[PDB]
Parts: sequence; structure tokens; C-alpha cells
Amino acid sequence: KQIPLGIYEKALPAGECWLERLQLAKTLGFDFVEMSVDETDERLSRLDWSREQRLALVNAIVETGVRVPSMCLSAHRRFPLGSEDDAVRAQGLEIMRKAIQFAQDVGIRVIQLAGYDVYYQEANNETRRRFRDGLKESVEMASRAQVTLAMEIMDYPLMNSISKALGYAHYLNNPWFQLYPDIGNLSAWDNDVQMELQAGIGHIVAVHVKDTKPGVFKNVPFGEGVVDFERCFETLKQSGYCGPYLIEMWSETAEDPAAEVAKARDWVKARMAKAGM
Amino acid sequence: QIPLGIYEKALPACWLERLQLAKTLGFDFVEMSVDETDERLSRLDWSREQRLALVNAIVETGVRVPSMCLSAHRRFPLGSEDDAVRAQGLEIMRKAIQFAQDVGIRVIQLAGYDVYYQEANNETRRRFRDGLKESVEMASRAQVTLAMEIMDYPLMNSISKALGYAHYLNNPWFQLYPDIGNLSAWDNDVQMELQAGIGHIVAVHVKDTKPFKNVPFGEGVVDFERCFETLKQSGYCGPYLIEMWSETAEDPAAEVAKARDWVKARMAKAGMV
Repeated sequence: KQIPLGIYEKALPAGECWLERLQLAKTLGFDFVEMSVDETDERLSRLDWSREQRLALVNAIVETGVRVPSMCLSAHRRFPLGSEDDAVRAQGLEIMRKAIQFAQDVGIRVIQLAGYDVYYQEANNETRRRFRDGLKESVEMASRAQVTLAMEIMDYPLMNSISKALGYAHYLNNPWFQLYPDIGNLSAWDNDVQMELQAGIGHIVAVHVKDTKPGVFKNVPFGEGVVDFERCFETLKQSGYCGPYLIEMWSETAEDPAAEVAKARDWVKARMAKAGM
Repeated sequence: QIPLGIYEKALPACWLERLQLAKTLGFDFVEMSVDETDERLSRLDWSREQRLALVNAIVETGVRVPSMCLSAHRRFPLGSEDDAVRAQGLEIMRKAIQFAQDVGIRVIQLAGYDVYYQEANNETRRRFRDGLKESVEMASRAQVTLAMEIMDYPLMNSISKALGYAHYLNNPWFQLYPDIGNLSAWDNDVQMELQAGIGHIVAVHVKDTKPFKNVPFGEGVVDFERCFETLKQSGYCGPYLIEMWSETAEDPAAEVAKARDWVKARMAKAGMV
């Protein structure tokens, strides 16, 4: 009767002591934190951490009891796998290799992939093909290492539904490729959200919890968007989902991040409770 | 790369020393054993410091421990009609999952015995099914892969039987860990099976058998080149583990060196380099 609840790294204060980060998450009542490896040189430099830095993270996790089971790899927005610039695409694949090695090192269960063929450039048939082939190569790296890659449902039309991610799953036909729906992103298009959630059961390994509006996929306060949280929670519970939920928010920049996080936590937990969890 | 590993029990009976040896023998990883012995079970009760010591050694040598063979369920089976015994099985399952989380183990290989030292029946099968479901719920929360071995036991003696369970459970954290020796020691269409299971195969045990254990490589009925070419042509890109018990052979290191070269030659013949 346990429901693992997590908080996005970027909801908490920015300081790079992981022991304190994990200790804070613990006091706020979270079971885990999801690491961000984003477009910043600073967070990307984590992939070049020394052995001692990697083992310090493991130590902090074992000592606090607060896991880092997942990594959001949004760095691919900057170095996408579908880039027509072969130099950019090579660094995207290199980032993928290092993220997988990083996950092996520190015991990260799931690398959440960004479903962008290109983000800053215009998409075409070539970027789609290169994204597909880059994704296949990534999944082969993941197969060797035995590390799960889970495709996020995106703020972007290529990967804006569970159905589209399932299309990729059928193509790859690999146990290390799974689904990480974001119920906010899933609700901000023209999807039959409740059917999508049910359809993805069997491949859903984690769920991002955030609110959205059409065209607005970031920093929409809980309750001010279009997400039907209770219905999504009901669908997932009734279909047999037993995995974690991660509250995605960016309260890093707030006057009091911990206070913002605590409010969102209680808000989300109330909707889970209503849905029988 | 073709990731190649060695079973824990193929090397003589500390982890730093074990991993450094495996490194010098050319192996990318070691598969840990959590068997019926109180000795290896006690690992599930390791202190935080003992767990951290193993991680330290893994990071230092570059030799991974990505999988655990959980054969302890032979002693505390999930289908046991004795509630106390079944409860011990489920507690072992919980502790094995927690141990894999702590130490960064990727895959726990499950034993597909409803019961082993007792005769099976509808009730043991029913109990095992429910225990499996509970185990998979634990694994879903922890995000740890449980991979069913294809067994020297009728309930799970083919990839098909494990796929049946996979369809029942419909959960991303339940996968397949075929043993090509076990697969070949019954009346299966083994190449059909290997192909059917692609999409769920996360690891492969490499051993020879007769219609089960310590059969020298090339002396049993397994067609290694055929199994390797089916796996390669089907798109398998995961690890291979050489299963042997040369811990107590005349010269353990010399035995595994020979087995490694023998296996790699069979792989080469199938187009794997």
C-alpha cells in the first residue's frame, strides 16, 4: 500500500551538496529526488564527475534513505539526436553514453529521455530519421549496461502522446525502452488522456505530475491548468500502476523553495487520496 | 561490444579481490549469487558500510555487478503452502530488491519454482502466481528489473512459459533471462523460443547441458553457434554470462580462461566480434 513520491531536483535550492538536498527532501516527506542533467554546462559537468564525487552521491543516498532512481536528461534539447549538424548529434550521443555510465556508477534506475528530434532548429524528414537512428543506438548502449531509458511524453508534437511513444516501443522492441508519461504534457494537446494512460500500462515506469495549459508546459501553478489530476490518478490506480510519481516544478528560483514544494506536495497528495491512493 | 560476464561461483571463494581477478580474466562483470546457504543469504542483511564497500570496489575496478541470481527461493519458495515459509520467501524478495537498490544491481534473476523440495499442485501454482505479482509490485516501486530464468523445472522450462507469465503480469519490470542450456535440455524448439522472446530478453546464461550442471562446454546438446546467430540476427544487444562452478575445479582461473576463449570462438563463428 505504498506510493513512492518524489520531487524534481529543480524544485529545491540550487546548492550542489547532495547530502543536504536529500536531507531536505526527506524532511519534506519525499522518498526520492529526480536528478536533472539539463542544458547547463554546470549540470552537464556531473557526467564528468570523479569516482569520489560519484561515490559521495551513493553515500548520501544510502545515509539519508532518499533515492535518486531517475535522471531527467533534458540536455538533449541542446544536443538533440536528430540534429543535422553531425558535431551536435555526436555530442548528444556522447552525452547519452556518459549518462548511462553515470547511472551504472550511482545506481540510477531510469534515464528519462527527451523526445526532441530537434528543438532549436526546424524539424524535417532528416531530423526524424536521425532521431530514430540515434534512439536505436541509445537503446543498444542501454541494453549492454542494463539501464532503462524511458521516453517522456513531451511539450513537442513528435512525442506528445503515449501512442506516439508506443509507436517507438514497437519499432525498437527492446526491454530497456519504456514510457515515462508527464500527465501535464499529455493533457495540453488533443489527446484522449484517460485512454492513453490505460493504453501505456505495461510500459509505464514512472509518472511526472504537473499542471499545464495549451502552449504553456512550464510553471503553470497546480490547479490553474487543464489537468484532471484525480481522474488520471484513478485511471492509473485502477489499471494496476504501482510505480513512483514525481512532482515536476521549478521552485528553485522562489523566495522559499521548500515552502512552495510543501504546498504542492499537500495539493497533489490530496488528489491522490481522492482517487483511492 | 558484447558484454561478457562470469558467475560468482566460477571464481574461488573479498569482493575487491573477486572483481580484480575477473578483470584480469577479461570479464566486464560478475553475477552475484544469493543462494540457499545462510552465508550468501546473510548478504541481504549486510550493513550500510558493507554495501558501500562493494560499490567502492565496483567503481574502482570498473567490473560491474549488474545481476543477482536469487536461487534462495528453492529453499523459501513463493508457492509454499506453509505460510511461514512463503512469508520468508517474500521477505527475501523485498530484501533482495532493497539490496539491488543500495548496490546498483540492474537485474534480479528469479527462480521459477512454485515449490522445489515439495510436490507442486494447483495451490502451490496459485501461491507462486500471487507471490510473483506481489514481487513485481515491489519491483515497480523500486524500479528494479526482475528477470525470470528459464529453468531445469517444468513450470518454467521454456521462454513460452515465462512469456505467459509476462502477459499475465503486464508489467515493464518483469522480463526474461534465458539459460540456453536449460532451454535446450527439454523438447523445445529452442531457436523458435529465442526469437519469440526478443523484446523481453535482458540477459543470457551460457552453459552446456544434457537432458543440467557442470557439463563441460561442447560435451552436451546445446548448439551454441546456432543460439548465438539466432540472438544476433534477432537483434539481441545485451550481456552474456558464462555459467560454471570452477570455484572447486583443479585450477579455477585456467578453467574459466579456457571456457571464455571457447565461448568467444563459438560467438565469432556466429558473426559476433
